[PDB]
Amino acid sequence: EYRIDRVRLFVDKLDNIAQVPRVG
Amino acid sequence: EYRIDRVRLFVDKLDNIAQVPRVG
Amino acid sequence: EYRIDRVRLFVDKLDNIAQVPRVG
Amino acid sequence: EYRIDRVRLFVDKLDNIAQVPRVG
Amino acid sequence: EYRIDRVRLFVDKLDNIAQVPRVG
Amino acid sequence: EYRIDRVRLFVDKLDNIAQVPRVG
Amino acid sequence: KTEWPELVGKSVEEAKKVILQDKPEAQIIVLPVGTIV
Amino acid sequence: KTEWPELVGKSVEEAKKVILQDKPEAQIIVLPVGTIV
Amino acid sequence: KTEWPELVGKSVEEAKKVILQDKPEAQIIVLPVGTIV
Amino acid sequence: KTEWPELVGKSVEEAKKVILQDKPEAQIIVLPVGTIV
Amino acid sequence: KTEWPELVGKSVEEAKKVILQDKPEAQIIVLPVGTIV
Amino acid sequence: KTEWPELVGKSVEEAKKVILQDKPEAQIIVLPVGTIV
Repeated sequence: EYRIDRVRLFVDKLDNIAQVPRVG
Repeated sequence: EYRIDRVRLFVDKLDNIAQVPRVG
Repeated sequence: EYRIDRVRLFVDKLDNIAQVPRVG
Repeated sequence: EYRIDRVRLFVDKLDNIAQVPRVG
Repeated sequence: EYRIDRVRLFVDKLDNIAQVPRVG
Repeated sequence: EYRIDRVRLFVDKLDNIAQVPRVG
Repeated sequence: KTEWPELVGKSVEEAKKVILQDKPEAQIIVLPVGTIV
Repeated sequence: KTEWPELVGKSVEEAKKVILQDKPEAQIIVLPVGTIV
Repeated sequence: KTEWPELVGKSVEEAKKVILQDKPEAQIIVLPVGTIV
Repeated sequence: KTEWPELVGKSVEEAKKVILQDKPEAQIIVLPVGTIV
Repeated sequence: KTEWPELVGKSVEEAKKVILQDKPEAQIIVLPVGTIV
Repeated sequence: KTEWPELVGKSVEEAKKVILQDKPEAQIIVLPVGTIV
């Protein structure tokens, strides 16, 4: 489902952003 | 099994709804 | 292995039955 | 690796044997 | 995404580096 | 990556060696 | 009423309270995103 | 009695008590949804 | 503004504060790297 | 004695005690159901 | 300097300190072995 | 000395002590059974 207002954050074991955040 | 009275909630690491809830 | 006397319960994060229990 | 003296126990969330133990 | 400034560390159960760290 | 000086230990839920340790 | 798009990002509690209002007989299942169904 | 559709959404305790009533010899296994069998 | 490359390596808090500044209506979802979407 | 069907549903302790009685040289490995072997 | 073979087996702390010395702009990501990238 | 079949079933500590005796330069990695390598 592409949701224009959602931003998923993929975090590492220390809760640091692991990948470039993008809307969707 | 499609169950008309079940609603699965898929939660993120902070227990926020990650995806649109639907019956089934 | 189909075991006539076993009943697997598949539980959610809150330990509620998520799927219809069946013998096997 | 088939090891004649090993017995793997596959446990459920409550640590009860879920499947028939076999050597191997 | 190849990111020239990122270094992923893949850790074992004791948090020791398990694999050769590389940029990317 | 075959590393002649690495030894991976694959542990069970009780931290007992589950499989034959080998270099690599 | 088979979907709740307005619940994306809200907590489980808020979501539970909304769905039960719209669907009193709902059986609420809470799973980690990515659980293979 | 091979299935319990009426147990969807109930706790493990309630479910255990129901199944043992209907099937005294049951061996109850509790797994996370999505465990590949 | 659909991507934040400058946030790689920063904490969730810092990231939340940056995205909400640029996109006030964002619904922030926090998942483990590798979660199959 | 290569299998213990009578142990399905019993605890790890009970199971350990049974197998060691029948097979003194057993190396007991305890894994989560679904661990890919 | 794109790889650190000499860091296999060392702790995350030691590894962090080594990489930052050689690559001051590094964004250090710590994941469990086996995380599908 | 590339394998230790005699270590199946022993604890990580015992295993560490055995391998370091036979292979002083070993880099010991401890992973859950089933970790995809």
